Amino acid sequence: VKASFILPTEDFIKEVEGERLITAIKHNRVDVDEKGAIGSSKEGTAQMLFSREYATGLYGFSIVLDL
RNA sequence: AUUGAAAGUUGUAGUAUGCGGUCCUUGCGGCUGAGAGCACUUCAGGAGUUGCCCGCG
Repeated sequence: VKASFILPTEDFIKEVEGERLITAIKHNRVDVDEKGAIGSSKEGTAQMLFSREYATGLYGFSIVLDL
């Protein structure tokens, strides 16, 4: 089984050319204290703030099966 | 079947929690659509005319 890379189609890129089409979003993992506190790490970060990037577009694929 | 062959950059994670666009406020006071004004002035229902005609309780 041969699998190629997943690339967005070239006409879509040519038409769009601009715009990031990549959105960076922040998620927080909550670790509260024993009774009700958010912990001694302060609320500058809730407990932690990590970041994730999400893409968007029309992609092309090609798969070969030599069964 | 190519220095290629086997291969997750993988798994778990809430920007969340409480926070009144709030309390007081006259569209308010005074103000003649009023005073003057002939549906008035001239005017015949008017001029002609046999209850008509015959009569033995």
